[PDB]
Amino acid sequence: PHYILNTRFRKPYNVESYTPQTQGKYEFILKEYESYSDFERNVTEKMAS
Amino acid sequence: YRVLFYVDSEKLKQNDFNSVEEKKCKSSGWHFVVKFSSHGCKELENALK
Repeated sequence: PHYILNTRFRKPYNVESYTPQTQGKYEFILKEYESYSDFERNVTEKMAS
Repeated sequence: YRVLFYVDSEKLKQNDFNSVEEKKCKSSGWHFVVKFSSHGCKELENALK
């Protein structure tokens, strides 16, 4: 007899053991980045004679 | 059931404003033996953002 999730299974002659394992790990890496830059140059010159 | 959260929020804002304004006006007048007239005007404006 072999039981997996309330279901009766068969172990063949070549397989030693087939056991469901939980083994769960997930990683989630999010990146956010912004850069701003501004430049302004007003120049005015007047001459009268 | 382990969890591992990390949040590193960073916000930087820099603003620079500079304004320069210069104006000069000169006038000279002389009337006697001979009429003489002189006028001078100078204007300068500079702005940086």
